[PDB]
Amino acid sequence: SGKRPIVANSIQRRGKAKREGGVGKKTTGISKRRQYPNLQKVRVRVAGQEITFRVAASHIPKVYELVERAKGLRLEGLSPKEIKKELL
Amino acid sequence: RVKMHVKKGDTVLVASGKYKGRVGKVKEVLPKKYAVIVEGVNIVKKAVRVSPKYPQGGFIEKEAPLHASKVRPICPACGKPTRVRKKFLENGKKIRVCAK
Amino acid sequence: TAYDVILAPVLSEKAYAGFAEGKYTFWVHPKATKTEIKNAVETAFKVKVVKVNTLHVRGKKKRLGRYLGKRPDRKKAIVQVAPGQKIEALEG
Amino acid sequence: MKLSEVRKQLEEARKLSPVELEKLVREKKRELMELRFQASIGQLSQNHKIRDLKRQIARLLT
RNA sequence: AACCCCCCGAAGCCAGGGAGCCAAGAAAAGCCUCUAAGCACAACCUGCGGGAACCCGUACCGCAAACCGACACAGGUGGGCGG
RNA sequence: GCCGACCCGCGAGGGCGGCUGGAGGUAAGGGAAGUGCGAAUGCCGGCAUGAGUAACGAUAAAGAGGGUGAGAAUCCCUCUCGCCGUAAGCCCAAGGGUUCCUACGCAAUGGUCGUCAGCGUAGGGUUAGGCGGGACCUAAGGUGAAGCCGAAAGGCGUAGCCGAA
RNA sequence: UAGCGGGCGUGGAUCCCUGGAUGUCCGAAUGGGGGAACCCGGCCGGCGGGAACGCCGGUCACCGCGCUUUUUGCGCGGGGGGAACCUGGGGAACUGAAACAUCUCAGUACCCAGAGGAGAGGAAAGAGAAAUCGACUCCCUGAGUAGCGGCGAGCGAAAGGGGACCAGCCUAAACCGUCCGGCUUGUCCGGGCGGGGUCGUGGGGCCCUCGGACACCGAAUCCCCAGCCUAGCCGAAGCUGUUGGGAAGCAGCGCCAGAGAGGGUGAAAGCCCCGUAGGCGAAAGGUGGGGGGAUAGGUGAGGGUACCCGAGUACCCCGUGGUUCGUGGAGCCAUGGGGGAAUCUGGGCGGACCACCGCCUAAGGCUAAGUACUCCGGGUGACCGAUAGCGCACCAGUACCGUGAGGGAAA
Ligand SMILES: [Mg+2]
Ligand SMILES: [Mg+2]
Ligand SMILES: [Mg+2]
Ligand SMILES: [Mg+2]
Ligand SMILES: [Mg+2]
Ligand SMILES: [Mg+2]
Ligand SMILES: [Mg+2]
Ligand SMILES: [Mg+2]
Ligand SMILES: [Mg+2]
Ligand SMILES: [Mg+2]
Ligand SMILES: [Mg+2]
Ligand SMILES: [Mg+2]
Ligand SMILES: [Mg+2]
Ligand SMILES: [Mg+2]
Ligand SMILES: [Mg+2]
Ligand SMILES: [Mg+2]
Ligand SMILES: [Mg+2]
Ligand SMILES: [Mg+2]
Ligand SMILES: [Mg+2]
Ligand SMILES: [Mg+2]
Ligand SMILES: [Mg+2]
Ligand SMILES: [Mg+2]
Ligand SMILES: [Mg+2]
Ligand SMILES: [Mg+2]
Ligand SMILES: [Mg+2]
Ligand SMILES: [Mg+2]
Ligand SMILES: [Mg+2]
Ligand SMILES: [Mg+2]
Ligand SMILES: [Mg+2]
Ligand SMILES: [Mg+2]
Ligand SMILES: [Mg+2]
Ligand SMILES: [Mg+2]
Ligand SMILES: [Mg+2]
Ligand SMILES: [Mg+2]
Ligand SMILES: [Mg+2]
Ligand SMILES: [Mg+2]
Ligand SMILES: [Mg+2]
Ligand SMILES: [Mg+2]
Ligand SMILES: [Mg+2]
Ligand SMILES: [Mg+2]
Ligand SMILES: [Mg+2]
Ligand SMILES: [Mg+2]
Ligand SMILES: [Mg+2]
Ligand SMILES: [Mg+2]
Ligand SMILES: [Mg+2]
Ligand SMILES: [Mg+2]
Ligand SMILES: [Mg+2]
Ligand SMILES: [Mg+2]
Ligand SMILES: [Mg+2]
Ligand SMILES: [Mg+2]
Ligand SMILES: [Mg+2]
Ligand SMILES: [Mg+2]
Ligand SMILES: [Mg+2]
Ligand SMILES: [Mg+2]
Ligand SMILES: [Mg+2]
Ligand SMILES: [Mg+2]
Ligand SMILES: [Mg+2]
Ligand SMILES: [Mg+2]
Ligand SMILES: [Mg+2]
Ligand SMILES: [Mg+2]
Ligand SMILES: [Mg+2]
Ligand SMILES: [Mg+2]
Ligand SMILES: [Mg+2]
Ligand SMILES: [Mg+2]
Ligand SMILES: [Mg+2]
Ligand SMILES: [Mg+2]
Ligand SMILES: [Mg+2]
Ligand SMILES: [Mg+2]
Ligand SMILES: [Mg+2]
Ligand SMILES: [Mg+2]
Ligand SMILES: [Mg+2]
Ligand SMILES: [Mg+2]
Ligand SMILES: [Mg+2]
Ligand SMILES: [Mg+2]
Ligand SMILES: [Mg+2]
Ligand SMILES: [Mg+2]
Ligand SMILES: [Mg+2]
Ligand SMILES: [Mg+2]
Ligand SMILES: [Mg+2]
Ligand SMILES: [Mg+2]
Ligand SMILES: [Mg+2]
Ligand SMILES: [Mg+2]
Ligand SMILES: [Mg+2]
Ligand SMILES: [Mg+2]
Ligand SMILES: [Mg+2]
Ligand SMILES: [Mg+2]
Ligand SMILES: [Mg+2]
Ligand SMILES: [Mg+2]
Ligand SMILES: [Mg+2]
Ligand SMILES: [Mg+2]
Ligand SMILES: [Mg+2]
Ligand SMILES: [Mg+2]
Ligand SMILES: [Mg+2]
Ligand SMILES: [Mg+2]
Ligand SMILES: [Mg+2]
Repeated sequence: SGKRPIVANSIQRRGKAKREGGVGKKTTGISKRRQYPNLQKVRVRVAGQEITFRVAASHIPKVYELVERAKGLRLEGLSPKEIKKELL
Repeated sequence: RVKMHVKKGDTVLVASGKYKGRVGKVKEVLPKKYAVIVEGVNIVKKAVRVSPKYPQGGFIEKEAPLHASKVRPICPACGKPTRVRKKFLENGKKIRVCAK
Repeated sequence: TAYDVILAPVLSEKAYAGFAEGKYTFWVHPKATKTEIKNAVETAFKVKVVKVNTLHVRGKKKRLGRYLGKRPDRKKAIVQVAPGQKIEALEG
Repeated sequence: MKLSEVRKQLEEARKLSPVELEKLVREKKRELMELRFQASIGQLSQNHKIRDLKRQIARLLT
């Protein structure tokens, strides 16, 4: 799947196998296929509650940066899912 | 609506066919069919009657409705096209030159 | 909204059969409870009903020309009026 | 013509009024029922008494 | 009207009966009981009295001429009684 | 549209006459095309042939008197005869959906006939605290707050809810 | 839609337009359930003698956003439908190549989500060779050109030129004031609101020096109007013979024409009827910058300063997509994986690469018109005339056929 700071769907794009030189010609065997977001869970503290985070390895940082933004954010009163909604 | 036309309960000449010439009070106008009734076409219904009630019901040569177009309205000068003229308040129908 | 549950009386040897006893049967409205046919005929013929009985009358299917029909459905209720009481209104 | 007359008099039902919009209706309906009983037995009805009543009531119901 | 004797007699009833066996044989509510919160002028329980008790089905066919088989089709159709 | 033994044309055609028909038609000269059918086991419809032929659907089986009626092998009644009788009798459930009962009726339906009918027209007819089901329970299963997963559509799924012979 | 039985209309009925009312039950279907049109409830009122029973009025689904003291709450919104058009996500095969695999069919068929009277796109990190152009979309052309291609079959641009339409805007960041909370109380840090700022002849912040108010510009928002839409109304001029069942035919003498389109009337009618030409009309609803008005907004020159100018982004490499581009010398745009900057001595592009020259300012958003379609209304046809034309001129998506998706007449 995709969402989070991330914002990256899995796209589908074809993998085309070739047989060849480069320096005599270069030929084939094409065929479609799915290509995924490296994407991981990010457990993290944030007020009360451990809030977690399906996200692209590429963007692990943005989460941490966004934990920071929230120190300067008013929240408590039991909000585990809701906290996450609040982030950004 | 729209179904309206030439005349109504009043007096009329018949420039028709069988009764070409004859003049008479239109005892009937039915617009759904477009047909008036004077005393022109009045043909014979051999028929006893349709409904059993009232034993006998008439061979009556009753008045066969007319194509509302074969009759014309009429005044001092007989048989005129109708004009519509507006008074000071309403709509009264002057004739080829006369009125009423 | 009360002279609405009662529709009209049913007229049939069999209907009459039970006038003699305490039993007035009539066409009610199809969505009527027995609890309502009661307070209905009660406030309508100024009697007390001790007993209501009901049944639907699946409507027969008539026809005409090619055009194939279907008569509307109904619901006789039959009321058992407190002992002695009667409804002259119906006893013609 | 039946309109003008009744309806005017019908807000004239304003001594007590909605209460009477109502009271009247109730009476109007009993009539309808009495009327369609007469209707069904045959030997006591002449038609439009019915229509006319139903419509009193649609107007009354206003 | 009589409506009484005698005999046979179940696979049904008493039923959650008994015995043996191995392949080891539903759940949940009703019902009973225990207490918690809450109440103990309530509330439960038993008797009696008075009252209240809706909605839908209920015709008819149903081993077939009324169901499934284009047909009043020698086919097909679960359960009970079957002297 | 029908008929012609006439006229013109090499011919496809055109003309003329008679009868039917009863409200449209469209010169000369040009234009444009859904433009000519005998065949496609062609498509639709009609009507033939086989042929008054095969069949009339269980070999349980008939007969007579009387009645009804325009009309009865075929409907009603009576007597005799035959067949079923762990059924070809009787009560449930399913499916069917007015086929139930009356009254009138026979065009078609009925493999013949029909006065009869399961057929046409009309009127009636189905009554429940206690039978069955719902204002009860749960089964497989289904659905499904949470939760998990999936490009979208969606998948899985706790509690609960639905689900019964 | 005749009939039986009764009524209503110049005290303007029927009927037509506009607004309102009522509007069972099901259906997004939403109190709960469910085998759609049925069943069962909680709460607050009401009805019956009415506690038990029943009915009546109201109200109670779920999600998202905002506000609120966790919460309970309160408001605004969403859900479903739509002939075709449109956009995004996904996406074939027959077939062609006279086999076939690349390639083709085709980003087509279809499935899915969304949009709407359209949708998209849209104010250059552009074009590409002219020190030129100047958003976007559409048509003509360029051009079957440039190219792509088992250089097979095939595929196939752009710039420019001629047209239609015409329009440009808001922000992020620096910087200032503020309020809130986090805390290591700091000239801070973060979040929210306000101001300020919006560009490529680079621009803005801040700091200096100067003339701007009464300058004028001005909507895509709002207000009024016109006009238009939804009922209508006025409208010219003919009569007599005559054959005929019937004139409108034939005959005689007339007339009208801003009207000799068309239809009907017993056959063949400018003058009989309905129309036609021309012209008039809206209380009500809809539409409406076309005209007017108003508001939001907007607009200066020099110098210094080097504070800011959209980050997992540019950029590079790996894997792919788009493009005329099929790995090709393969850029450009886009992006799944890895590494990973700078803020105008910044960056991107001009088909590897480098140097030069020149163009443009990415990583936020919005924008009418020109365009597409046709369920709907109307107009017209060298369009059909009942085996045609829609499957349906007729009671047809019916009868009938299929468990069902679905098929589908006749007349
Ligand atoms: Mg951990
Ligand atoms: Mg990385
Ligand atoms: Mg005439
Ligand atoms: Mg029948
Ligand atoms: Mg008791
Ligand atoms: Mg029964
Ligand atoms: Mg059988
Ligand atoms: Mg059958
Ligand atoms: Mg038989
Ligand atoms: Mg068997
Ligand atoms: Mg036995
Ligand atoms: Mg001829
Ligand atoms: Mg012609
Ligand atoms: Mg020509
Ligand atoms: Mg052809
Ligand atoms: Mg042809
Ligand atoms: Mg041929
Ligand atoms: Mg053959
Ligand atoms: Mg023969
Ligand atoms: Mg023989
Ligand atoms: Mg024989
Ligand atoms: Mg036999
Ligand atoms: Mg034998
Ligand atoms: Mg015999
Ligand atoms: Mg006799
Ligand atoms: Mg006789
Ligand atoms: Mg006799
Ligand atoms: Mg047996
Ligand atoms: Mg029948
Ligand atoms: Mg019976
Ligand atoms: Mg017969
Ligand atoms: Mg026969
Ligand atoms: Mg037969
Ligand atoms: Mg008889
Ligand atoms: Mg007879
Ligand atoms: Mg008989
Ligand atoms: Mg009892
Ligand atoms: Mg209830
Ligand atoms: Mg889980
Ligand atoms: Mg349950
Ligand atoms: Mg309202
Ligand atoms: Mg509803
Ligand atoms: Mg519901
Ligand atoms: Mg209740
Ligand atoms: Mg209540
Ligand atoms: Mg009391
Ligand atoms: Mg609410
Ligand atoms: Mg406060
Ligand atoms: Mg929608
Ligand atoms: Mg399209
Ligand atoms: Mg091929
Ligand atoms: Mg080939
Ligand atoms: Mg070929
Ligand atoms: Mg697509
Ligand atoms: Mg929309
Ligand atoms: Mg448009
Ligand atoms: Mg647009
Ligand atoms: Mg857009
Ligand atoms: Mg810009
Ligand atoms: Mg751009
Ligand atoms: Mg210039
Ligand atoms: Mg080759
Ligand atoms: Mg292509
Ligand atoms: Mg134009
Ligand atoms: Mg144009
Ligand atoms: Mg601002
Ligand atoms: Mg700052
Ligand atoms: Mg500040
Ligand atoms: Mg202050
Ligand atoms: Mg501002
Ligand atoms: Mg001032
Ligand atoms: Mg202005
Ligand atoms: Mg003259
Ligand atoms: Mg004419
Ligand atoms: Mg007017
Ligand atoms: Mg006007
Ligand atoms: Mg405009
Ligand atoms: Mg001004
Ligand atoms: Mg200003
Ligand atoms: Mg300077
Ligand atoms: Mg990257
Ligand atoms: Mg690059
Ligand atoms: Mg490519
Ligand atoms: Mg490529
Ligand atoms: Mg290649
Ligand atoms: Mg380059
Ligand atoms: Mg990338
Ligand atoms: Mg270059
Ligand atoms: Mg250089
Ligand atoms: Mg149209
Ligand atoms: Mg049209
Ligand atoms: Mg047809
Ligand atoms: Mg035909
Ligand atoms: Mg049609
Ligand atoms: Mg069938």
